[PDB]
Amino acid sequence: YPKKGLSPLALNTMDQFSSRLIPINYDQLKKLDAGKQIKLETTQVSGNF
Amino acid sequence: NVGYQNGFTANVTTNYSHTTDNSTAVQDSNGESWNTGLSINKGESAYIN
Repeated sequence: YPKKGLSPLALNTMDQFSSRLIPINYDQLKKLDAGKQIKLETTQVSGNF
Repeated sequence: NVGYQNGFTANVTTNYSHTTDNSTAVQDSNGESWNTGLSINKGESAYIN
């Protein structure tokens, strides 16, 4: 969506229109220190043709 | 102060004030005292007949 050779986008920019930040306890931080990783999952999208 | 209310928010306040004061007081007092006491001379303390 940013095309070939651009800058990335933002998530939860501090403005009038946002949502809250997402917190992490000590344990999931330790799991990130270990060998498990984070999966992003798109459940369903919406568009027009 | 900072916080989250309809998104991020922040507030900086300054303040100054100046007070004056004055006062009176009146104090009364009353008291008594007693005192007793003994004296003697060791040597040449007694007379006889």
